[PDB]
Amino acid sequence: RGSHMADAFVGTWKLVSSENFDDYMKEVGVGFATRKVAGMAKPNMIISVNGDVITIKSESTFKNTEISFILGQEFDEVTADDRKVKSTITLDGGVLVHVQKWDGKSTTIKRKREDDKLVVECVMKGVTSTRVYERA
Ligand SMILES: O=C(O)c1ccccc1Nc1ccccc1
Repeated sequence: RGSHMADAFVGTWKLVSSENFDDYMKEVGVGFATRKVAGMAKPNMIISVNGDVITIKSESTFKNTEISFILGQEFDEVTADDRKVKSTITLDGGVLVHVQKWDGKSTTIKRKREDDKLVVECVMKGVTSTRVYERA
């Protein structure tokens, strides 16, 4: 197999900045103690592609998570804050768009390459958090 469109995301990334993430978690419904501990985390993100399967791992002092998925195909995900959600991830003009649905709620996580950074935009009902990763 040759190059994949998600290949621009492949690599090991480290969180270098975060804005409004506490407010975002509040809007998602995250409880106090989880918000405080999760907000301290400086996770590493490891993204790989094998054929049609994309894997995104997050390693931190808070939790280690891993999702593997095929674009456009819904899957089960247990989030770092231990929500049990139904997730679909697609590629839209070079942006990975991740929708999570649970308990009649929805949130959208967009991951995009900007310069040498991986920028993560987390949106819930008007609240947006921007998390910036650099190569590790
Ligand atoms: O950093 C992200 O892209 C991110 C986006 C949405 C939810 C969680 C996220 N990461 C994370 C948060 C706390 C502990 C460990 C990892």
